[PDB]
Amino acid sequence: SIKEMPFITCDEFNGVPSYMKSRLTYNQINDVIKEINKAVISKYKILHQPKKSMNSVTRNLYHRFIDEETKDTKGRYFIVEADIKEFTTLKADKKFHVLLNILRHCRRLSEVRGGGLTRYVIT
Repeated sequence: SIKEMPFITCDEFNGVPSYMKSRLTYNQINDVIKEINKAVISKYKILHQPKKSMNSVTRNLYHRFIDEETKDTKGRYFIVEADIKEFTTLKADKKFHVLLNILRHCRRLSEVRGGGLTRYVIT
């Protein structure tokens, strides 16, 4: 029952301010949403995995996921930049943070900081 980010619609996309849209095409934003969802699912499948079934690489990820929990993330779904790198071939560059800003505007994610870490909380 892992939480996924819904695709942006025609109406929604036409309604985000022009300067944000910039270079970014409509399929571009939705393609990125697919990849972010892939990372969310990958992370949370590991979290829900029986610990005795974990190999060394999975346990190391599991440990990092636990290190990144806070009281503000309890019962919520989030990823960080390392997850994008771990589970996707998405480049976390300038265009990517521009993309993230459209996602925040369309209320698909928000940010939980602290511990010097930016967490992207789904929804």
